Amino acid sequence: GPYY
Amino acid sequence: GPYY
Amino acid sequence: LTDQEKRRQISIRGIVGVENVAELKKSFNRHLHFTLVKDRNVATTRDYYFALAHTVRDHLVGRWIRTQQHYYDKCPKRVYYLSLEFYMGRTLQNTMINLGLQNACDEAIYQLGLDIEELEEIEEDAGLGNGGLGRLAACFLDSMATLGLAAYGYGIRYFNQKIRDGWQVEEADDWLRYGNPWEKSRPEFMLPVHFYGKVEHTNTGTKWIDTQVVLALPYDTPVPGYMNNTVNTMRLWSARAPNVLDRNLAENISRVLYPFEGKELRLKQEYFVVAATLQDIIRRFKASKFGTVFDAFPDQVAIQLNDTHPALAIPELMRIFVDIEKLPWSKAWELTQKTFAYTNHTVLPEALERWPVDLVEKLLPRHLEIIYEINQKHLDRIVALFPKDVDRLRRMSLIEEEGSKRINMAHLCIVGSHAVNGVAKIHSDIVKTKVFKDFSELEPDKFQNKTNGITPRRWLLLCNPGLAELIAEKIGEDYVKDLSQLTKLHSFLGDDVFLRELAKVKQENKLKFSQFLETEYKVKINPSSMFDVQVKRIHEYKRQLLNCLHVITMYNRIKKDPKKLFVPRTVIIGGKAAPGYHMAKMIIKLITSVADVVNNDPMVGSKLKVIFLENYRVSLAEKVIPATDLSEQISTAGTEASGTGNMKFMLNGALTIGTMDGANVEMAEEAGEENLFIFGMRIDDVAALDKKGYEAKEYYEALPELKLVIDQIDNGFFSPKQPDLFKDIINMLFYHDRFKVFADYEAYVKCQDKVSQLYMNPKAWNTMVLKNIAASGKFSSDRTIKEYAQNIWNVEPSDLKISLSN
Amino acid sequence: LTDQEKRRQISIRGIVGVENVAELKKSFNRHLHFTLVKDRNVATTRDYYFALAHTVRDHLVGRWIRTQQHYYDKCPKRVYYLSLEFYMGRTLQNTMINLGLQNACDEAIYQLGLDIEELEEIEEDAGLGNGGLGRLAACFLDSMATLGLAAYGYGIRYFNQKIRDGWQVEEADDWLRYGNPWEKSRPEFMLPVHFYGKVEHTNTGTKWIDTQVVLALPYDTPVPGYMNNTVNTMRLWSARAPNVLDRNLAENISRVLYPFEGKELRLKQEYFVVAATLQDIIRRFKASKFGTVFDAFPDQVAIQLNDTHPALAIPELMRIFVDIEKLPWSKAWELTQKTFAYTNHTVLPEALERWPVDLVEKLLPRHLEIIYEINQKHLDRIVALFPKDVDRLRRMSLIEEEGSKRINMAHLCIVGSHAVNGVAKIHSDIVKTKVFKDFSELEPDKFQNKTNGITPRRWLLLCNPGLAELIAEKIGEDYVKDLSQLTKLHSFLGDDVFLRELAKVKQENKLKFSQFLETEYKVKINPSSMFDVQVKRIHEYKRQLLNCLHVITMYNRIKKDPKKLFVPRTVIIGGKAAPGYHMAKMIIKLITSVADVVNNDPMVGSKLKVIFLENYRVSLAEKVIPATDLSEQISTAGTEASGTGNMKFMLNGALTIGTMDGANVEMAEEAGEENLFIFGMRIDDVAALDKKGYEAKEYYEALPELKLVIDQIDNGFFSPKQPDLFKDIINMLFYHDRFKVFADYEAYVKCQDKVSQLYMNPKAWNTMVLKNIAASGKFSSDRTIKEYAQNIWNVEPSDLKISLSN
Repeated sequence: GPYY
Repeated sequence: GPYY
Repeated sequence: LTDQEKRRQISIRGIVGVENVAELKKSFNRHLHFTLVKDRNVATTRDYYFALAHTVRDHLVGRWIRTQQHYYDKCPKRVYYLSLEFYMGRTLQNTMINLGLQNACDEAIYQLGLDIEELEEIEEDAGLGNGGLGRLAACFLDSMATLGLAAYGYGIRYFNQKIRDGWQVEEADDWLRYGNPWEKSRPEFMLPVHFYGKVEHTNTGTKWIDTQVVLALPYDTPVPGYMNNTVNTMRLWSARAPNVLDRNLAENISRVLYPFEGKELRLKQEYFVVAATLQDIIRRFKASKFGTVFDAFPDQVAIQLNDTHPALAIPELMRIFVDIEKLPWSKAWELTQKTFAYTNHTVLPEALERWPVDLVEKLLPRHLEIIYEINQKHLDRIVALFPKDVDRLRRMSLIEEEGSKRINMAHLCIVGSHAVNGVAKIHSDIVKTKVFKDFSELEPDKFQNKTNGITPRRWLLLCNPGLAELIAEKIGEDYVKDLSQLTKLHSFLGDDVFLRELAKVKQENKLKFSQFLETEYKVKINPSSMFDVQVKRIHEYKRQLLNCLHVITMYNRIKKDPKKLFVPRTVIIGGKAAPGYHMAKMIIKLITSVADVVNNDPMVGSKLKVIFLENYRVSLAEKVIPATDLSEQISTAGTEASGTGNMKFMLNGALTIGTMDGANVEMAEEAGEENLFIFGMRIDDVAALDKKGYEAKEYYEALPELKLVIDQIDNGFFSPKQPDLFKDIINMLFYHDRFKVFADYEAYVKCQDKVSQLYMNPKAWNTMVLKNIAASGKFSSDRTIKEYAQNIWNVEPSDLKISLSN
Repeated sequence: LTDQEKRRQISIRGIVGVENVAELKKSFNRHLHFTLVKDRNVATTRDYYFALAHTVRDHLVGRWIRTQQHYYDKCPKRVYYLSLEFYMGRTLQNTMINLGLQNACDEAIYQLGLDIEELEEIEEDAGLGNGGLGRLAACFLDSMATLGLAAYGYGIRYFNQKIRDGWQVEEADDWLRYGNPWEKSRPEFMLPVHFYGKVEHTNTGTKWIDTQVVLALPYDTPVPGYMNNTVNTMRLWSARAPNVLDRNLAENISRVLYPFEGKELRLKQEYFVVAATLQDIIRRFKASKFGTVFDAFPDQVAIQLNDTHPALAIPELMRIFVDIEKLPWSKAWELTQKTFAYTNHTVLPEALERWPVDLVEKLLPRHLEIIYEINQKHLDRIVALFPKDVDRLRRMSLIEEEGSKRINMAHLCIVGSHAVNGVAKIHSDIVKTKVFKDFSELEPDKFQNKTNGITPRRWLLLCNPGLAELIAEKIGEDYVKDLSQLTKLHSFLGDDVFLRELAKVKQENKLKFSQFLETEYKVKINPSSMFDVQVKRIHEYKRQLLNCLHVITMYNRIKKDPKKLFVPRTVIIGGKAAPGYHMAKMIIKLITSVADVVNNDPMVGSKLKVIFLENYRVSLAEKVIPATDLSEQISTAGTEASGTGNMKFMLNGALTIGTMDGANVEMAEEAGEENLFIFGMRIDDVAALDKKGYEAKEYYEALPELKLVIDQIDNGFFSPKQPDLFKDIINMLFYHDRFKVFADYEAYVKCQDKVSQLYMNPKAWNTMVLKNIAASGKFSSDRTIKEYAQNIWNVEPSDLKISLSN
């Protein structure tokens, strides 16, 4: 899952 | 002046 | 055109009162993205709960803004409830219930593709309580908002019980690692509190100097009345270091409730609440829209002292008036006594706060002086009325002059308050007639009773919507703001139809709570079983061990003849034991090991289950309570003053088993004894057995089955790997059992058997339950508040829906 | 219909891109009431600033959301700028400028009946900087956002200089007592950092155990590019105690920048930034939309090491790869060197970080080992190429093996980076040719220059809208994203009209800053006076004392013949001196007392004024800079590498007086020497005077006027109540003046006289200024970034306005  |  | 009516554009005109679905989704999206700085691809469930809480806050605040605006305008007399602790539970649902937003939010959130239940379960319980006191405060704050009173809640702003090896294992309650969206910090209203130092006597009033300063930071939480658009406040203070190794002696003041210097630290904790608070009030009242400004102080302020924890408020108010506002000590005293009212919660005489003068002396010197001054004038008046009686004297004296002389906080509270009250008829009678005999004899009217109560919102609408929806259909929706309306249900004592729906409602809640125990404690749960719950704090006096005895006893009745008609039973026992309470920790292991046995032996199957409800807390009580059949209110007579829990269980369709003490007494009065499972020794029955003396000897033998369990336990039956492990319970059971377990072992064990009997006849049950449910309207915390308003605070309730648009 | 595209409702579709007035007033009202829990009758000015900041944030965040969404999607190579400090200044205006909201907010706020200027002045400066380094980082972060790079800023998250009795008196900078609306805490992304402990060697890789843990909490601040809807991040970490008396040894890690155990504490500070950061990156890249996952590590990550403060990143990255990702030490090394690039800022050779092995050993044992390992292989390669040279060896060795052997952080940075750079041509040449001669000789290409630059947004559009509005009309608005466009102004070197508007613009800013000094320092301010400013940190090497000498010198020229045509002059000298710097504290008092004299004696009147600009900071620089005529960049030659300030002053219409060093050199190149007031000894002129030796003896006498002041100061003239007070400056002036003041006293004093001369002819001035202003486009921090992207990070700039609606 995306990690900004 | 008002103090809530 | 248009001038500084340009500033009148700064309003909530077009941002308050629009509570539709579009708007809710739109706010939700603003918060999750803007407030939270997240997105749908990075947001955990916690991110969503927050966004939803914030969405709800905005509406709460909208009303809080109008509410405070109404109070400034109407300038009503203000009530301040002063309690160390406030047992708040979870905020979300409650706020949705009171504001009437449950439904739109339900749908708003369904549309965003989220499960509202999941969100609602992310919220941790606000660790601001540890007992029935913090929970009484919380009902009051709700009932005051609902009742339209200009109340405030003043306290401190600070624990996870876990089980392991059948043992209790404390663990840290980080309720604020992710924040509390509900509360707002007011750093702009900080206040300095002073400890230590010394007093300098000058011709220009006394001065306290060389003090150690701790800052007091207020955090505001909105407290919503039920559907009147009224929203009160609960201001809780946190401590901060002003600017060497003491920069934490502040923090300490606020990091744990119920913590030598552990006594001290408690003192600083109590004073910290009291100083900050009083200064806050004074500040608020100096700003009221309204010789001397304080002449009216007591007609615009009522301060309630919940127990002796904030007993320093008296000398502190005096210190402010005399040393700060500089008025005559005699004027300040009249303003004082008329401000304060004191609520006694403890039956006890050997449990009242008493600080050593030498301590109060080092930390609060100017306060000790003030105290000695209140005393002298106090006794001085006594010597007048009763010249000889030098005993009445040293008795009624605020200070216990002996070894290392102590200050009697309870006495200080009485002299300094215009009203003292108890929380139940018999309790309030002992406080007046016995405990403070001398005091009552003097100013007899000063004393009174205010029977505790419970809030119908959290403990019915919220937790038991099944029961509520049901009642509503039969007696409309007026029982909400008038619980004595539940009477009208007797008109259905015949409606066999009704009792059907009724017990059905109990089954549903009973079925849901089941899916929970299994998913949590992983044990097949007998949905048909009779749920029998005892969820009080874990202590000797509270028995529980007596239930356990009855736990095992039923475990044998299924072993000594495994086919005799037995009424299935899931037994739940929850509660916390102080990390230092050696005994109770043992009663905790005891109940655990026992459970193991009675659960895994397949001979008993779906007959009887044992469950230790871990981490009992407000939200849990909210899960169990509705799904319970038998409520275990069985504490030795003459030990319980009230009993809030007793009342949630009678309100929600459970039935009660207990003694003639505390809340059981007034419950009997309203329902009738026949409709309650009383038993055991009355307060008098015990008032004799002590003279005779007591030794579990007799009961042990003569009582066959007792011998069974009694030994089963000790003979290492439930404790194979360590039979001699509970060899510590027996010594303080036979020898030092200050609570006479066995003595009632009789009445109890048999008592229950009448329950299994009533239970077997559904109709008998439900008709009885409806008799309990339709007599619980007297224990509403709204009625308890109405009373406080008339006979103490002299403030009037209002049913004025504050207007959102004005 | 509609499924889990229901979750696709969780969007900013209808809450982003609507930037009109109605909407702004509406948001403002939501924040002031809902976010702030205030109202128009209780809200201070601070309450309003917040509500307005929040109103602005929402738009910033909206773009930050789309920005991060673009990066995840495009998966660009990411840049990480690692600096201890970040000198951010104030956020509001800058954000309004970059997002293009200045105008709507102007009007939104006028309508609510509030003065936007008042609100804008409530904001405190984000104490995250202490020098030109933190300010270089901040320009870069701006230019990277503007330039469309996927950059991040990693640093720590932590000072008010006040004057009293002409003395500097430090005072606490509580920049977060009321909060920072701009930043968001990510407790959900916390990370454990480890100190102390020991290493256990096992067959399953090395282990670090028995460590002391400190948590690292990230706070995110959005960094907006100029009008491309692009918004980057600056993640700053705070330290927290996990769960005896060490629960603050964490806090310490983050409470003051530039703090024995004060050396240690700095080490823990540097490591804390480095560990948390590297772990964060690794985490981000493991989550990229994208054998081995790390094989591409260096093509998706570029990490910039601003000075040696985060030199631990090298061994820490290696520790993670080898001990955690468990890859071969040789693979990890190739991934490492290609990740890191190092920026040297210090001309110095005696100012490089060097930690004692015994210290690195106790705190970071696994790191020392890694370091020793990098070294061995390092030297091992050297012995190969240059067998005999045992000197080149111990020279180039990362570790200084002697008394208590030290680690040479600067050397570690060079071996572990694929590129090393300096910040100015001559500076970058010394770094290569001299300082790291050995290193350059080896891998010659590794070294390079990247001339510092400055951001055209903050330092022109924001601070000098007058100048900007002016230029815009003449050369359109392309100079903003391309400052070399300022060249086109030469086309007006004749337009006598132009120079009029020009100097007029200087007068306005010059007039405003005047209303400020008076209202602040309360002294009549000569709006016609020639504002001459020197605002560098207070230090020996920076002179300032030399200006003072010229301060008094001009004070006599008005006393030894009070009627000789003198060009009016307001002299401003601002700056901070380390609380421990004894000397500078004296230069501070010196400048104060002197001011007193020259200000109160009515003989000089509106001729010359002296002003110590207290608490010099980003926002102040923003006030002075535009309204300044002469910029004082006069530090002894061969001491300054760059000079950012030098450039803001040339960009804003000020003219420069200084030596041939630092930024002055490259300024001369672009404008021409004729258009700059150079003087004093060139780096060579000093490269001799040291051999000859130096004693202020000569200069004192021979130089008449010098004698004057020189003695005036000592003879207690400016120090009546204590003439012998500055008797400490003279001893380290004559004897130990490592900076040769007097030696230049000549060139300087005369130099200035040519200024008063040019000033007397307006036309001469303005034509020259325009020549300075139209040659400042080379010192844009955008061009500095373009360069970094091509020759170092290998990343490409973009002019892609990210779309708000997608």
